[PDB]
Amino acid sequence: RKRSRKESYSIYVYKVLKQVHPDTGISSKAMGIMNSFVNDIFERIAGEASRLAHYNKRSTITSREIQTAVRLLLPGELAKHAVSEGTKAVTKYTSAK
Amino acid sequence: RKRSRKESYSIYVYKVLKQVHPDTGISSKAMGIMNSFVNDIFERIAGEASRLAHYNKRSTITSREIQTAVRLLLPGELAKHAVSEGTKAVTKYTSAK
Amino acid sequence: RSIVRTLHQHKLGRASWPSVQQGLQQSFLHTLDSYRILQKAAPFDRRATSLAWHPTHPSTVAVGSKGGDIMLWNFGIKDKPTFIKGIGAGGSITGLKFNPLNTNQFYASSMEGTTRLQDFKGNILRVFASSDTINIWFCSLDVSASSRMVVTGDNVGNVILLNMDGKELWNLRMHKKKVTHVALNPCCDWFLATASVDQTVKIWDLRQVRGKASFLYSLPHRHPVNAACFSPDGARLLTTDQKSEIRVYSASQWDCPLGLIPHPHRHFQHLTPIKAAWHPRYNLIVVGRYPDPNFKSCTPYELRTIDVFDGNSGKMMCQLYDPESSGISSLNEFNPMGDTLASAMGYHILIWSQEEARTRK
Amino acid sequence: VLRDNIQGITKPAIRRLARRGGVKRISGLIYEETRGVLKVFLENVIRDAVTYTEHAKRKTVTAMDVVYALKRQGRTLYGFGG
Amino acid sequence: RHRKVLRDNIQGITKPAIRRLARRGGVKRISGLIYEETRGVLKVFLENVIRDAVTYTEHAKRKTVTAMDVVYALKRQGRTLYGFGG
Amino acid sequence: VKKPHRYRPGTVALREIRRYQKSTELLIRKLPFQRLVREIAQDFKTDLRFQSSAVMALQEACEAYLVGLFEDTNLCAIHAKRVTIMPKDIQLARRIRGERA
Amino acid sequence: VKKPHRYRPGTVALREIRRYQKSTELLIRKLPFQRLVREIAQDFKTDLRFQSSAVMALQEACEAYLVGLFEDTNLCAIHAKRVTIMPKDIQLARRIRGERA
Amino acid sequence: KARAKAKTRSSRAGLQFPVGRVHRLLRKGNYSERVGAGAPVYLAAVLEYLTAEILELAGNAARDNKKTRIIPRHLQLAIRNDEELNKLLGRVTIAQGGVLPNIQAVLLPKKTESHHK
Amino acid sequence: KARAKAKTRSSRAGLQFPVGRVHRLLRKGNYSERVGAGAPVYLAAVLEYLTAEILELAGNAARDNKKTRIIPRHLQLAIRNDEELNKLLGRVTIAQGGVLPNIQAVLLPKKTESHHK
DNA sequence: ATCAATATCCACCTGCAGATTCTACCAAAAGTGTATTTGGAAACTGCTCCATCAAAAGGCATGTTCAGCTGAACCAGCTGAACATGCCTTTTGATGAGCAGTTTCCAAATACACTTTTGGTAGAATCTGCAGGTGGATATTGAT
DNA sequence: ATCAATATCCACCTGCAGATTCTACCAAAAGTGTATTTGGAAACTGCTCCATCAAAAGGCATGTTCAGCTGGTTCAGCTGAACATGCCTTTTGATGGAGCAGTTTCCAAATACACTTTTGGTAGAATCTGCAGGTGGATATTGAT
Repeated sequence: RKRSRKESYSIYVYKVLKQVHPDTGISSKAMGIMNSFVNDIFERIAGEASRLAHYNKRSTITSREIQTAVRLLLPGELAKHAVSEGTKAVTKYTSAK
Repeated sequence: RKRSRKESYSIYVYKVLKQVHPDTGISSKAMGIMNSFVNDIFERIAGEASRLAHYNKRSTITSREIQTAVRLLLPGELAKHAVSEGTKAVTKYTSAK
Repeated sequence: RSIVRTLHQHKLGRASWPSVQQGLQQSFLHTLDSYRILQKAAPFDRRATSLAWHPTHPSTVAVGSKGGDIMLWNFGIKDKPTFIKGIGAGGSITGLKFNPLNTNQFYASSMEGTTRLQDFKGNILRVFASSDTINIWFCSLDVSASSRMVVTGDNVGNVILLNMDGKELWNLRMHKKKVTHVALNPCCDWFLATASVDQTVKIWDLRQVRGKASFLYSLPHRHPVNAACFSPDGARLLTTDQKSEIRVYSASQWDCPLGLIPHPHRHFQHLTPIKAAWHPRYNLIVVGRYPDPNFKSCTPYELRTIDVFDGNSGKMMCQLYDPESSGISSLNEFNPMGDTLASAMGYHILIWSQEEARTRK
Repeated sequence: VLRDNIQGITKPAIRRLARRGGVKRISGLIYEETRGVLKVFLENVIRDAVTYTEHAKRKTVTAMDVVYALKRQGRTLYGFGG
Repeated sequence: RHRKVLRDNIQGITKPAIRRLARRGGVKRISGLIYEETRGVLKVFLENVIRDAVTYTEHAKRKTVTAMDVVYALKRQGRTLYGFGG
Repeated sequence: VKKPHRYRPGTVALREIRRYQKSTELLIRKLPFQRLVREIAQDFKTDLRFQSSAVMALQEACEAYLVGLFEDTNLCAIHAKRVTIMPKDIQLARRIRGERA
Repeated sequence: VKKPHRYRPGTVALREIRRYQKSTELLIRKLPFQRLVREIAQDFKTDLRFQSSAVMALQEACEAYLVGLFEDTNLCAIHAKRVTIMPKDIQLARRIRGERA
Repeated sequence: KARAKAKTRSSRAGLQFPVGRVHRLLRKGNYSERVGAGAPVYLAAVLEYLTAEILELAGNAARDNKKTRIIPRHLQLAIRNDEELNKLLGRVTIAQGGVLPNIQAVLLPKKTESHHK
Repeated sequence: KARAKAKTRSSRAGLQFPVGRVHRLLRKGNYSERVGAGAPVYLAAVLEYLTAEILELAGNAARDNKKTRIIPRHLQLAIRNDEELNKLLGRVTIAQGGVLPNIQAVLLPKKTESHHK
């Protein structure tokens, strides 16, 4: 009867997996690893963005701050593709306000 | 009406130095080092307390949270002495009310 | 290519004066590469700051030192060049110009804040301006004999205009910052162009502008401007900026520039500001080079050389470089005859003349 | 001799862990040293986990507690929440 | 001139300087090839720290690399530097 | 057949290396580790319980750290023109990393 | 007596070790390090300016890092029954610590 | 009353990861007093791309082993074979992952083995 | 009506460090929505104790070298000669800090001179 | 083993370049008075963990044994150490302009209150990879 | 008169633990509004950063000698890896109890917010004085006899 509602990123990870490899499944334990990975990167990027905000005496976390956080955490060519994807996402979102 | 004000921990560090060694002086670079040390340890303990408040779904930072943060961060016997000093300080403060 | 065929072709009158001038200029460039030899040089205490050519005498050159020393150097005489010692602290002669009437005097603008008329023998005749106050000095200076006017600028942006006998009616501020150069046109005698650190050049007509900084035009510039010099014919204004750009403006539509000539002459506290100069009897522009790691240089050799361009086409035509003088040639002023070039390197003054003509018996 | 529960980490198990790590020949004295190293590491992790659980007014060392304890040492662990 | 003192670069760190650093660390005898590897490692470390500092300065829209930028860049990697601000 | 098939020293070791590198099941036994963890806990505080997941996490972290230390120890051992891991190698590996504690 | 006083190999090495561990003066000269830092800054952005304090911080950090690395390297060299540090010692130290090499 | 048919901010941005959820987690978490509209979209896109990369490499690893389900072992191979990801997750231990095959050359024996009798 | 004389929170707790300043820095900095009354005093006390320990060791080191003033070197020796402080600040560099004079034994000249041919 | 060149330890003696020590003040702290939350007591459920029983059965403690490894002892050959000396290269003091560092505003942005509805999930029915079990089929490493 | 223990490795087949998909519910997310607030653009300004040419003072790049470390080559001896055996500790199941980790609800200390009064750091001058740099000796290091 009584039970809380756990919030996870399982369904969205499954959707992405279906996108990249339609005929493939993921175990529950792999799903746990993916959930931990998503949460960890969220915390890393958010923390670096928050520091970047406070360091410049700013109080709002804008897209520029997350851009710099991504530039700072990720290595090599991973940063380029990720920044491009984020830029496309924000451009699409704002173009259809 | 320009008036710069750079807040620092120099005066308090000097007071403590005289308390623990009256016939001693501190160089400006030494005072900068002590300033950095104080700020670093403050950030460490405060951030650990913030993290603890989040895990337990607690919306406030109380003396218990700082105590647990100190226990986590500081090593060895420096933890026992620091916690004893904190408990003595808090009991002295409350007894004054 | 048709080195000698063109002059005879002219002589019949088939060629107009401009084509003859073009040919003579080409001959000048062709001979310029034999000038490479440095005939003479001379030391004195500190960095050289000012260079002035004797209007008539073709061997007398005047150079000032950052410490207030003035040297009259007539080449080939070995007369122990006249030297006037200075204070040495802030006596820098920011600008030197002979008195057109009596060549034995000169108009010298100094960091003291005193643009003065002084005889080369040493005695000071008369001081034209003195703003006192220490953090107010004079930087610019120009004299027009035709109208007998003397113009001098200040460090703040207020220029002064004085007669050769005094009675200034001027001192109206025209720039928000230091006024670097003021040039009185040779052809006309009433309109003046001034370059400042405000990053703007303003052209005035002293006979008609008196209404609270009423300027004929404003010439915006991306960076500070060091010099704004007119062609001897007075039909072109050559403007030198501080990072890398040279602009030429014609009397037709003063505002727009004829050509942008990229050239590295970056600024330095301890370097005499680099100034491009006009060739008295041709359409050539002479200016030194100051290499930059960030500047775009296609050639594999990045050397400190005195470049020569052409006023119209805006392309390089010749370069001067002789090792053993690899310093930075801040100033470069041609001899009025156009035969000798005098350069102001740091602590050394260079003359790029050549030997004489055929020998007698 | 008292077992002390540290001998519960048997010698063959140490051989297996060493084999997976790329070694080929084990000197005799490696066993005591590895037992000591493991004891120190476990002491650190359990101390941090116990501090966390005590602060929460609990009596069960949750999985999240050990995961958080490993975060501090820079040994982040994936698979048990986060 | 094309001075380029042996590389115009990391090769400007004279051999006695690497010897002095090694001696401060307790090194007694040094092999001949150690110098080039030391220069390489220094170059990599400097590249990383400078990249972090330059990102910081670019974010604030500044034309200077402030000291606090280098301090925070080092703190990112875990080499906090005491004595320049915090 | 005077003697049976006797693999030379090393070959079985290499086979075991392959077998345990191709696998992922835990190498430490469950009950001994549980008892050891509970001993350490009772040392730090009395009457403490453990979720099975917590003990699993401890096992995973300990095994991962130990295998990493063994990789570094082997790297050090080869450096010394040897193929044997000795305590001095573990000491050096822990010292360089900064794990003196 | 005609033979000139010649210090035997090593007696200067230890003296330099003591001298440079008892002091704190920066060992890398200002100008070469400044030029190096500025050159590496070109690749990431053009027209950058460095505060003197920023370059001093970079020098301090680089010298400290190199001193630490040389300490760990010398420790590796001893473990190999040697007194001379060679490049493979640097490579092993960096591998163990966690850097690329 | 208009009540335009609600479209998720994820759909507006063409993303699979939620955009509202990241905005909520940023608001609650004391990362900063204010969170902008563009921040959640950018962060969701970044997370989606990283997940896509790791999952694609893991799936490629699975196909090489004739396995159609991604188990924890595969993610370890994906992360520890690609240098950039290894840098990103160099200080993370994957549950039930194992280690990459690696045997130092000094250990491998002499190669003399061929029919000679 | 009374407005008792203002008494500093530092005096109440008998600490030389500013309790009010730590409160202000905790509020501005977003460590948590609310800051309890007793947290700042505890944190100030901890900072004071650690500062006192470091300065005491630094002064002892200074007296060792026959100097009345604490320069950055003397802090380095204090931090590096005490185990607990060395561990708390094991990943930190001190401007003009220097290093301990430790020298490995094998490098020292071999005084074990025995019978030789 | 005397001795004979250095280095380093001392030990006075200035003077000046930073440190202490006076100010004024204003921004931040402290003192009342309400509002408004936390979080902690107190009472539940029922979920997970402690044990504790079987029975294996798979692992390990346990002795031979001998094959390869690890450490000595010299040994030749070379390569870093040490000094000697001119020659760079670094270091540094001469009296402009850029830009970091603060004020001050809005227009744009984000936040804050209710409302509608909808993807989010509690758990339940299905499918179904593949773990595990036979069987060959080679394959490697070690014995004439 | 190089094949054999053990392995690896593939091919195939079957059932179920355990993923996938599918009902339903409802907690957050949008949507529509009204209210704060505050990021970046003018504006300024005062510290300080860019980098040349003399002049000079020190380090150092370049060549000898040559002491000693250092890879290499033999050699014992030791020792641990491999294998055979029989006990025995550890896995799978259990079956409950039950301790207490979560889940509701209530309200009273606790802290926020806000103003208004107060005085404690802090930015400048003043001046006070460790000690860095000299000057000399006295002693210990070190070294080839």
